[PDB]
Amino acid sequence: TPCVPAECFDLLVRHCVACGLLRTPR
Repeated sequence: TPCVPAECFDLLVRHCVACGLLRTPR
């Protein structure tokens, strides 16, 4: 039961966060 396509697991904060945390990926 990990994060979700919406939020990705970041190492900085060690948890799920809005994948990218920015507008438009690349």
